[PDB]
Amino acid sequence: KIPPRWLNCPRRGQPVAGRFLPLKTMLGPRYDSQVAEENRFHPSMLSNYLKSLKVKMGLLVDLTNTSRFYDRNDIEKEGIKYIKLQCKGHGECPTTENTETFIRLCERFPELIGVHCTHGFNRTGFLICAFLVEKMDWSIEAAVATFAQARPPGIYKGDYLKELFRRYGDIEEAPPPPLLPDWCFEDDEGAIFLEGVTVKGVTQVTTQPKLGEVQQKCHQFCGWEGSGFPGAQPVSMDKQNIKLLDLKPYKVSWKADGTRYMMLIDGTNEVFMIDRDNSVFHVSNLEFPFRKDLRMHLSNTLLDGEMIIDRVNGQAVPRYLIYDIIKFNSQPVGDCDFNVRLQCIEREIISPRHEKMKTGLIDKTQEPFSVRNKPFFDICTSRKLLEHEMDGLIFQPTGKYKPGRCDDILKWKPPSLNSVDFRLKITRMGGEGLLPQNVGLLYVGGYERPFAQIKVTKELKQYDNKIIECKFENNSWVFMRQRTDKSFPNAYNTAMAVCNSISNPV
Amino acid sequence: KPSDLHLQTGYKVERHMCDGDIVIFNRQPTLHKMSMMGHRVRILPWST
Amino acid sequence: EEDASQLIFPKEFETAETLLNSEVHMLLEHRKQQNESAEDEQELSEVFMKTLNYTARFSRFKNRETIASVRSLLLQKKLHKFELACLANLCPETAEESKALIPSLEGRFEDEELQQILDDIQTKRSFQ
Amino acid sequence: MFYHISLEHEILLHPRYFGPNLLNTVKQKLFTEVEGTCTGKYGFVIAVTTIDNIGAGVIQPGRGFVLYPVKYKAIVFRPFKGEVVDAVVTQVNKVGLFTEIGPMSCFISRHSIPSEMEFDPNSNPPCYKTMDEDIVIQQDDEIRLKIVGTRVDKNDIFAIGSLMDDYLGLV
Ligand SMILES: *O[C@H]1[C@@H](O)[C@H](n2cnc3c(=O)[nH]c(N)nc32)O[C@@H]1COP(=O)(O)OP(=O)(O)OP(=O)(O)O
Repeated sequence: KIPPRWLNCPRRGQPVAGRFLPLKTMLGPRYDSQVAEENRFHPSMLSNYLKSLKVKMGLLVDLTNTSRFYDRNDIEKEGIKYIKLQCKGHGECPTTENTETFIRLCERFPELIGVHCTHGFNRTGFLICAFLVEKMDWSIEAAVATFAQARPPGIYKGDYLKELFRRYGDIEEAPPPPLLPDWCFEDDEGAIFLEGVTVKGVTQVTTQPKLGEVQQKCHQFCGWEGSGFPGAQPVSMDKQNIKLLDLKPYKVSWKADGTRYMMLIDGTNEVFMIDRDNSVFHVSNLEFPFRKDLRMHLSNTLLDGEMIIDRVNGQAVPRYLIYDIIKFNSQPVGDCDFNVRLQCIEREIISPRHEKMKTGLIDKTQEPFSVRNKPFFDICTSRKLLEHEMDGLIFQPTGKYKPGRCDDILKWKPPSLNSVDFRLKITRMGGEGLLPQNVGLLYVGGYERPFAQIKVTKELKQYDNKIIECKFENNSWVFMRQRTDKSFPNAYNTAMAVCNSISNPV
Repeated sequence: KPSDLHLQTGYKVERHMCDGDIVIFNRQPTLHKMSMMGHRVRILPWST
Repeated sequence: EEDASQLIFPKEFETAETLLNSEVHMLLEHRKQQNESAEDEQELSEVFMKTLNYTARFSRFKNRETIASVRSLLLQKKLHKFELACLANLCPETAEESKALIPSLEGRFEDEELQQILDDIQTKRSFQ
Repeated sequence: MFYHISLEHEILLHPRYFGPNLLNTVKQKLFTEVEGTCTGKYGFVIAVTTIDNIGAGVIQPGRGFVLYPVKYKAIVFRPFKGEVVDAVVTQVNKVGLFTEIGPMSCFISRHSIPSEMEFDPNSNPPCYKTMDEDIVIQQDDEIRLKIVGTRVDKNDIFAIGSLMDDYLGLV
């Protein structure tokens, strides 16, 4: 019927009564195609935060009634007992039988006790408070208040609190559910704009009214049925494929390594950037004048391109290359020929701005970044391109604009640097082959065994069971940087895709 | 699941015996040491 | 069952040969230097680091020649290894303190000879 | 007391780990397995001084790994009942006193601490001190404790110190 959410909640609350650690559910690395640094909470990160504090976690109680979130062996291989405690469904509260089971279990295993449901608020808080009232002789008021302060929102289902007070206090004194984070009851419909540089006039749009409107207009301009970023996605290239690239007079361009951004020009000060994560950024001082009326401004215009970092020695200058246009004044230019749209960019976007750039009415040193268009050439000259800085070649057919995955937009980008995300659990051998021989094991998503091994160093033990960016080179995974808030690796399918790229590169 | 069917050096595999395997063949009154001898396995269709 | 105040040791700790704190510091620093070389060998135990720094803080004989001199001057005295090591490690200054920290020294040596030995200790203590 | 003794331990070498140099593998194995360990009968195994003798390798019947009995000079430590030992204070508590002797944690209860050394949390470091403010036992001090006894346990001989008798406290 009605929805829960997962991405924005804290990974853990404060310990309750010095015994219980409330948690949201860990997820397996099987989901890493859906999540990353900000919103990845992984069993190794938990066991590892505990190891770094020299704390053992005893028993972990799973209240989710499911095994699709993570592998229990990731918890049990660390010496932590794992129990899956089935609770009453249909949105009802844990029964007295469920509470008795929880109390019987928890009175066995100083060490913490981890308790988690999908979110770590309602079932977790209910069972923890019941344990506090019975086992620790707390008052129900104190237990509820302490859980509300420890887990930052706390229990927020009214019937949960009413049943707690009916069982352990006066039901007429049960508090109403707390006012939820107004900001968190919102992901129902990246924070850094450009990595490495700070850009003026560009501020992220989190305002709930206008964010959905900008996303909606982009959807409708692209004709995108599903949810998410509507821009065209170029795909991998490696096969007998360059002839396909010369089938529909494709144009070639060098691909600078940049950040994908569609630009929606909706009005006077309404200039917005949209990245692959559907995040919206408002640009202030970018002016797009109408070609015919230089005083008037553009509306209902959608662009596409990359944000690249140019280096004028001593400082890095941001640049936005427009390498396609979807709509112009509501005219579906995206349905026209790719040459027609290239001319539309040049003649209706760059030229009207460049007229006022020589009149003094537009000052380029005021604008947030430089706006240019990406040159395209025939493939006959692409061969010469193989004979600002490009990490590869893009390969664009001359047909009409298509959203989503484009099997016919081919990416040809020099690799030789293909990292992978990898959970690094360092294990010293003890057992059959009892040797010093302590090797760091790298793990991936939905794959129970280690995916690879990494040579242990003095530096590497720093991030153990952590997440550690590892480039591939010289037939070895090489640590490059810690992904300091991502929890454990990328999915096994993603890792295998990377490896397929490295061994059959483009 | 096909995930835990890998093999690295060190595992044991209790495989069905093939041709060339060694077996001990004996009858009951083992009155001497030639009543219990080692043979090589040959796989033949019928059940004898 | 055991008692260090009356040299009551287990049968396992009958051939136990004692060591000085400076001896332990020197040998463990030599082991640390061996670990510095001979690569493809990981760091030693947390016990190793704790013991090494602990005996580095409480080291009293800064020279191995001082170690040899103290060992030669005390080894020719009618002492057990445990009493010898405890005297050379705690380093008391009054014979009353020598008999109080080690109650097994009651009557082993004359208290004037004991004070002579303690003064020899304070003579051979490498000051800081 | 810091001891230099000879100990006997048996190493299991599997054929995958023979290598061209076989004895160096055994030496690394011994430096790996027993260093930093603690046994109830021999105390804190600090380090192995010199691997003296390597025994004959008995191939276990049915098993693949060879077994090496090894004798080695080793530096160890054992806490003793009644031994006065120097220590480093790590924490002063109203219940007791957390000190360290090498890697060993030593807990000196206040009930076995004389009435002169009272506890004070009002000082910026919570410490043990007298009303004369002469003997100030605080964190990171050099003190002496006469071991009441030690809790001999699995890989642990954590001791209990005494301050009741004479000349015990701050150095
Ligand atoms: O053994 C599993 C699995 O076989 C079965 N199952 C789960 N989803 C499906 C499905 O879409 N189609 C079929 N035929 N079978 C399915 O359920 C078994 C486990 O049940 P769960 O308790 O794990 O179901 P769960 O609680 O995970 O659902 P939810 O509470 O997460 O929504």
